Formats: sequence, structure tokens, C-alpha cells
Amino acid sequence: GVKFIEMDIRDKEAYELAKEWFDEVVVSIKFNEEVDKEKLREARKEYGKVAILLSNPKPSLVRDTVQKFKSYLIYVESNDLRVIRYSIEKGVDAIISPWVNRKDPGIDHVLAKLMVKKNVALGFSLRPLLYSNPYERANLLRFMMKAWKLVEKYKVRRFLTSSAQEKWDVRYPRDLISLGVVIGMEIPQAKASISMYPEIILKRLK
Amino acid sequence: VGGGGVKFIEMDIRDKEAYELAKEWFDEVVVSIKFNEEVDKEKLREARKEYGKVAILLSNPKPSLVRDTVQKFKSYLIYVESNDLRVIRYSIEKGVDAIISPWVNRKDPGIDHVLAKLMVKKNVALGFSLRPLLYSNPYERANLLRFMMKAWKLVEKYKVRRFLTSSAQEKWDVRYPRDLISLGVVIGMEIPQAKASISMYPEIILKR
Amino acid sequence: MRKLKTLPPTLRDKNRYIAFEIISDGDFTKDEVKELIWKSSLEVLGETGTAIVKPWLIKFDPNTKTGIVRSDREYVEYLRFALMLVSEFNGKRLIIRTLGVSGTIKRLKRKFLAKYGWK
Amino acid sequence: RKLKTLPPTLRDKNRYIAFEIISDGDFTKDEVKELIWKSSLEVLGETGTAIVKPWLIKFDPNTKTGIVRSDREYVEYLRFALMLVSEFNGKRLIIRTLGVSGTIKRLKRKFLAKYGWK
Ligand SMILES: CCCCCCCCO[C@@H]1O[C@H](CO)[C@@H](O)[C@H](O)[C@H]1O
Ligand SMILES: CCCCCCCCO[C@@H]1O[C@H](CO)[C@@H](O)[C@H](O)[C@H]1O
Repeated sequence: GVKFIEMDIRDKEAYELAKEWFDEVVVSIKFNEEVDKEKLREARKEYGKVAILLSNPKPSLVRDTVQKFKSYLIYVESNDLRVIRYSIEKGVDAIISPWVNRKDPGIDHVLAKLMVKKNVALGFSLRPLLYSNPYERANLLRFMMKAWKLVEKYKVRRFLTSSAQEKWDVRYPRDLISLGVVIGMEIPQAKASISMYPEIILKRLK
Repeated sequence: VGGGGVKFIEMDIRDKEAYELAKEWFDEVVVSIKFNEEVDKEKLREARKEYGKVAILLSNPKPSLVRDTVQKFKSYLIYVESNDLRVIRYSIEKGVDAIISPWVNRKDPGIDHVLAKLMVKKNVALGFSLRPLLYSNPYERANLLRFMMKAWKLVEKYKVRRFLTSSAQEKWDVRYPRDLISLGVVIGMEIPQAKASISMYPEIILKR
Repeated sequence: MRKLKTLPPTLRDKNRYIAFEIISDGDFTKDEVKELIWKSSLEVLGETGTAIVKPWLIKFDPNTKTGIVRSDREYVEYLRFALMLVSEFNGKRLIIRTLGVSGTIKRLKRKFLAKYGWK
Repeated sequence: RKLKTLPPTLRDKNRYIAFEIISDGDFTKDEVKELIWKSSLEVLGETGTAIVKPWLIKFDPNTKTGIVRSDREYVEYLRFALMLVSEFNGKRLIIRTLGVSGTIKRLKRKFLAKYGWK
């Protein structure tokens, strides 16, 4: 009966709220330099579905992570094309909001093509839009609009997420949908971005 | 800018300098003389010789003042500025030449479908002014745009004669023809219709 | 005075109604909700977009923090977007959540707000 | 480093607008970029500005003329936003659009050459 999934919740309280609105919630555990095996281990126990979130990692950390942690969903968020491309080539499960901190979508037709080939999804996050000024919001939306176009054209896996860092960042599924609509998606497409597609991405962890 | 393209007319300029500027961008300019007590037959007659095409502008007039003007000055264009439906109604019935932005200082388009047909029956036109929009704060501008959008729908449906104008009261209020046209587009007009509101329709109004 | 007359069933504005709930620690008054909705619309949709979407608060119940906001029939997702981007008002953090949408106020109440004691 | 120009079918479809600023005061390129973004944001909102994609290509303080890009389908909305500007940094001004073209080259040749452009 239509299951909705939040692919990127990064906070305890947020998780509690998300679980009340989404059938499934993936908790992303952020890491900068090293992947705390202990922390990550305890995370899976408390939540169940956990993703390793590499925040602007260096290629080595990416290769190393996908090398001995493939069993865990792997997310990469960075504003560096080099890392973005490499992360996609390495086969991470998703690239999250590459446009953040860039003056472009952080993706083109070449990278989009590479993502569909390497089974890598693009994550459209709401959070950057919540606390940014008017100028920033306008640009973020412009880039997200272009990213959507590329994703649609090349059939790249995609999902809408709050990428919540606090309970206050979380939004109801049908509201998250409106974000998709505003950036160019049809209602059916936005719905799939928080149900059908999340399902496909999580498939691998079978 | 004065012959090659379409003849553009500014039906509502209310300032000397505005006029001078408008005369550089519009082929023809109509200067409105504002009267809110009596129609100074003097300044009105002299102003008509300094600008050429002139019109009497009555702001928040008394039904009585309107009746007197529509008669004594059947040779002048009479414009009415009121946020009073009663005064707006009467002005339409008396055959005045146009009602200017009835939505100003109101909480509705200042015109419904019945007045829209009454205007068409009395040949009264509807003027859409840019000025109120210029000086309004965000909240005010949003409301004005909503009212104007509705006004346009009524006018387009019932084929009421209409025109866009700067209703300039100062040099700085005037806008180039093609730019003024965007106001019409934004409120609902197709480019071809917006252009018509500052050329074809003004003609008809001046036809008399 | 003599207010204008309704308007033909083809020119009349077409509307949809949104039922919403405000999640927060602090309370809000009907006026604050009217103000925060206008504020977000003006920022997110601009003066022009606000004139197109025509956001209009029908009613807000301070007790349950639920309410009804109207929008042009064809731009409901844009109003839902403006509401979603709200994070705080008058120093109070909040989350606006849309409960449902309907063509009429009566239907909206029946399926989404009766539960909150609207009736 | 550097994304690749998207295929003609996916690339943005733009229109370039030549304009002139009428005023007693002077304006720098920075002031013009700011007033355009300020007006777009106020008039069109964050969402509308994202759709219109206004972008100052170049401004010439000497002749007070410049080029501003816009999404092809929404030129009239930027034109409107520009028209609602009346004062910036304490200086009254009127923006006048001179013309439009699908390319910068053609825009200049047609409306800015007379101002000494290129
Ligand atoms: C700033 C963002 C602007 C987005 C453009 C929205 C256009 C939808 O708006 C509609 O456009 C129609 C024209 O086809 C007009 O006739 C309608 O009156 C108008 O409401
Ligand atoms: C802030 C003002 C917003 C006004 C609403 C503009 C809606 C136009 O928006 C456009 O609608 C098209 C559907 O025909 C979609 O295919 C486009 O992706 C979308 O950008």
C-alpha cells in the first residue's frame, strides 16, 4: 500500500519524527576523515537502516569506504567535480545535492550518463533551501531544476529528502512532493522519488 | 520611435516634464488635468493649447460635479478616478470617456461583470495605471496585481475598451512603450493585446 | 455599500482548499498565521506569484493549531511549497504540514478536520 | 573540473535584452547587477527568479547601457521586474529595454553598436 521512504535523516529526534510520517527511514551517519567502525556499528543496531555519509571526502576515503563497507549504503556529498566523478565511478549509492556551494548543478549530461551506468542515484535535498537567503534559494532552485531535467532525460535514479539535521527540518511526504513539483517533476514522478526509487536503491542491500 | 512602427499613445500623463519625456517615446500624448472641486474652464482651456490633446480628470468627484462636466465640456475627454462604486456607477451611466484604475484604494477590482457590460453599453473605457504599482510596498503590489488581473479578465471577455498608461505625475513615472506593454502581459494580456491597449484602443477613445 | 456581484461560473476564481497543521512548541494566533503565510508567499512566490496563487487564510484554530488556507485551483503545489519553506515566526520554530486538499471547504472539513473537532 | 556544455536539447534557451538606464546619477556594474537581482527577487520571488534566470552579462557605466539575459519564455516577466525599479542607492532611474535577441553578437550589432559596443 504505497510505502514512503526518507533516504536521508541525520538526527535522532529527526528520525523519531520521520518514522511517524515515512514507512522507512534511512539514517545517514556523517564522516569527514575516517569511518568510525564502532559508531557505525552501533548505529545499525539502534536504527536498522543506516547509510555512511562521506562529507567532502578525499578520493582515498571514498575508495577505502566502498572497498570494506559495500555492505552499507554509501552517500557522498561534496562540491568538488573530481570527487563527484570519482565517487560515481567507485559506485557509491548516491550523490547528494552536488549543487550546494557550487555555481552550477554539479552535474551534466556526461556525469548523468555515468550515474545511470554505475547505478548511482542523485539526491535532491530540501534543507539547503530552508535556511538560505533569497539569492541563495533562487540559485539553489535553478540548479535543482536543471539537475532534474538531466535526471529525467537519462533516467538516473533520484529521490527527494529533507536531509534533516533536526526534527524541525523534517517534512511530511506529500509536502516533500511539492518540492519535486516546483523543480519540474509531475506529481507521479515526485511520488516515485520517495517510494519506487528509494526501493530500487535499497534493493542492492538485499 | 515616431512613424516606422505602430502609433503608440499615452492616454494619461499628468505632469509637464512627464509629457516632455512621454512625447519622446509615444507618438501621441494625452495630458490629464485633475479637478476635484470645479472644472476651471480657464487652465483647462489654456492647458489644451500648451499640450494639444488634453482631458479632464475628476478624482473622487461628486455625482453632481460629473453631470455638470459631461455636458458643459462635451468636446473634452472626461476621466474619472474613484474608489466609490456609487460614483463609479454614475460616471459610467453619464457616458464619461474612461474610469481610471477603480481598484486603487479598494479591496476588489472596483468592477464586476455588470459594470463591465454597462461600460460597454455607455462606451466607457477602463484605464490600467502603472503608477499605483510603482510606489506600493510588496503586500500592496500583490493585491493590486490580483485586482488588475481580474479586471483584465472582465474587460477581455465583455470586450470593454481598455488601455495601459503610466498615469505619470512626474518624469520618473514614465515608461517606454514596449516596457509598459509587459504590465499588460503580466496581468494576462497576450503581447498583441497589450500593444493594442496603447495604440488601437486609445484611437477609438479619441475617435470622438 | 453596494458590493460588486459574484461573477459568471467561467470568470469566477477557481479555488482549492488546503487543510494544514502547525507543529510547534509555541502557540500562534490567527493573525500570526495570516501574517506568516503572506510573508512566505511574498518571499517564495514574489509579488507576481502571490497575485497568481492568491493565498488566503480561511480559518485557523489556535487550540489544535489546524487551519484552512485557500489558493488558486491550479497552483496548490506552489502554495504547499511556500508553506513548507517556513521554519519560524516571531521567534517560534515550526513545521507546517499539509493534511489534505479539496475543491470545497465542506468536503475538506469532513475528511481532514472533523478529526480535529472542526465540524 | 568544469562541466560540459549540455546538448542543445537540454541547454537553457535564452534571450538577451539590451537596456539603457535613464537617470541623473551614475551606476557601477555592481550596482546594476544588484538592483536587477533585488527587483527580480521582490517581483518574481525566489521561485520566479529561478525560472526566469536573470543574469547581467555586461553594463557600460559610460553610456549607461548593458545586456541582461533571461529564459527565452519569460522575457516579459523580467521586463516587468525591470520596469518596477524607480530608485537605487538614492538615485532615481528609469530602465528602458532597447531590444531583444537570441544572441549577444546579434543584440549588440542591432541595438548597442550605436553606443560604441564592440
Ligand atoms: C515569475 C514567474 C512567472 C511564471 C509565469 C506564470 C504564468 C501563469 O499565469 C497566467 O498566465 C496566463 C497567460 O498564458 C494569463 O492569461 C493568466 O492571467 C496568468 O495568471
Ligand atoms: C513563483 C511563481 C510561480 C508561477 C507558476 C509557474 C508555473 C510554470 O512552471 C513551469 O510549468 C510547466 C508545466 O506546463 C513545467 O513543465 C515546467 O517545468 C515549470 O517550470
